[PDB]
Amino acid sequence: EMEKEFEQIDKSGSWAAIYQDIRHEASDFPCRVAKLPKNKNRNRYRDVSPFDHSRIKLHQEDNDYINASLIKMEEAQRSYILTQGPLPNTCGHFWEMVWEQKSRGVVMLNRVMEKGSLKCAQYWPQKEEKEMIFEDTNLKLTLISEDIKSYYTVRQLELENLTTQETREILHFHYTTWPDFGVPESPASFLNFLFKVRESGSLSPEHGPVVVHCSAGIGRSGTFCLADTCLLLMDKRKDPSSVDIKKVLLEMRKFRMGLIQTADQLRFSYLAVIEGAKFI
Ligand SMILES: [Mg+2]
Repeated sequence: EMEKEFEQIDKSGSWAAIYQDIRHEASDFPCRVAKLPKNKNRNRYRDVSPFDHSRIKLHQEDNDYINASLIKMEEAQRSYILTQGPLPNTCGHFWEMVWEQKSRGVVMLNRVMEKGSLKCAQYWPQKEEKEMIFEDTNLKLTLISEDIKSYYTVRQLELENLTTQETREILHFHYTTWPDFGVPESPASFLNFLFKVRESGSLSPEHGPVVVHCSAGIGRSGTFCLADTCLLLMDKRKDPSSVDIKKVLLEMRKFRMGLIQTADQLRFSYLAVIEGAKFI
């Protein structure tokens, strides 16, 4: 089991050697286009960049870059787009992606301000009456409804393509309670939040991939996907004890760098899969 592989790592006090192992074994691939000098200001971080093979392109002749990777999990029949938190210049690109990738849910795992700095642009409308328009990508975004809770908030949003007059219902699943520092004491709210996303159909293949982000789109986002996928694979396989988290993490890392930024988040992911495994 991992229940008992986990308890071994605690007692041996060896979490950061495990996590460092994952780092060394991890895939490295080129990020040529992320690093073109014209996409400088499309990136929040000089050291978080999408691999070329797995990057999302914008359908437009001008410049097709966005900092977003498609994580494709063959066996679990799950796909995700991990991306950075929209910058003020990239909110339109962000909704273009949502539009073009035919996504149903956006999963956001940061507050707009954390530790006193801005971690993300306010990329969505706060009031029904005051809708956003992205002139660069000819999109309208309207807040239809909003349902706020202890550990998370959900929003019904309407996304109109102004070029073509078609509109679409996007679901905004905001996890609002990840602490500024470290990780949650228990993984129970986070799992709860994951199930709520699941319940919406936003992860299901009737739709294009969910778009998941924190500020960089690798830390908390990684945990979300890794926990979701590991549990699905636990549901599917003849032998559930066979799912290796380290193996699944390294697979996910073939598609985006950096997934799980700390040994804490790793412990936490293990943890959330084990606790999540008892709702089963
Ligand atoms: Mg009002």
